[PDB]
Amino acid sequence: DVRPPFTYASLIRQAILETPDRQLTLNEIYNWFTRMFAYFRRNTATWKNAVRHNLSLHKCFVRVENVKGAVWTVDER
Ligand code: NA
Repeated sequence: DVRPPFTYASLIRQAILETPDRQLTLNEIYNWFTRMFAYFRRNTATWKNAVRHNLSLHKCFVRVENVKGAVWTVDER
């Protein structure tokens, strides 16, 4: 009841599922976080690093080498 149950993974997942193409570059994911949250626009080193590790470590986030540039997707199972 102090904090919502959100994690970086669930927020990254909402950002990817909110787009019609269901894919986002790391930079687009960054801009989504800065649009959504006022604090993320202020200070940047710690949260951007957490976002990168969540994309990398979680198997449900898949990096696709799209010809226009690498994008991140969600692949449950
Ligand atoms: Na991953």
